[PDB]
Amino acid sequence: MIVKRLLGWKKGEQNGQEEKWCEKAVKSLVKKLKKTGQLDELEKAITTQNVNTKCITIPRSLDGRLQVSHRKGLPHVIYCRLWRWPDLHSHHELRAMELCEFAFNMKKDEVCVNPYHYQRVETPVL
Amino acid sequence: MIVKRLLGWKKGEQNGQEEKWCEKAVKSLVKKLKKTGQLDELEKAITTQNVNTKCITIPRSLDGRLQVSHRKGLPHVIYCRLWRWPDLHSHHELRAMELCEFAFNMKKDEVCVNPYHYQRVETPV
DNA sequence: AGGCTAGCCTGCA
DNA sequence: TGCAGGCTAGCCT
Ligand SMILES: [Cl-]
Ligand SMILES: [Zn+2]
Ligand SMILES: [Zn+2]
Repeated sequence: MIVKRLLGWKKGEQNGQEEKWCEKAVKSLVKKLKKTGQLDELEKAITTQNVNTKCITIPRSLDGRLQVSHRKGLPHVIYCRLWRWPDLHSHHELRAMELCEFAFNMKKDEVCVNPYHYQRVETPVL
Repeated sequence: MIVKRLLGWKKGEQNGQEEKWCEKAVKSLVKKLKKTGQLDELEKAITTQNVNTKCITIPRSLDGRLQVSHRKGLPHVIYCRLWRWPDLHSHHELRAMELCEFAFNMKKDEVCVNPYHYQRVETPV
């Protein structure tokens, strides 16, 4: 199972409750990418940590947030926190790489959630 | 508070969990009627049991059901059970009065939830 | 019949 | 003004 494999790459120490939510977050993404033929691309990006992977996109919602098991957040933040930066505070601490065509900031119809298409930045000064 | 007053007219015996759900049902209806200026009419129908009150309408959903908290049901059944018949089992046991212009069965854009616009009927079975 | 969530509304910083 | 969280109609199983 792809879900369990992807969960093995999860960052940080999680308690019982967070482990269950994290599993739901991965399941939710796996369902969306399976219908658009983007699942293999997610496995490649996560399991190899490769920046030279395609955009991994999901439809953008009106307010940009994604709800998973009663929790709401920005999906690129959710998946960057899960697989790269467990203490990631907000979207203000993420900047997309130059080659990311569907970065969150672009506000296109689709949003890229490939964590290796983002870089962590210090909280903006101004 | 109109919620506490309308809840005083609630029928049946309720435990702690049902009491909280019933309060949510009344709150949910009060919110909807406040925006359409029909709250005073609900107070009138519930406190006077007058069949000669206007239709108390809420927008009709695609499947007819209403969700209050995490429970789904037919809204005229919900509010008829709350204020008139606590052992009302289904919509099949209810029929709208002749003067009800927005009866559930009519399937109009708006649905009447005035309990005094409905009567109990023999179960079709 | 019942579960999940995007959109809607709302109060807070 | 953005940000956060409650509620539920529409959609799905
Ligand atoms: Cl792509
Ligand atoms: Zn990208
Ligand atoms: Zn009526």
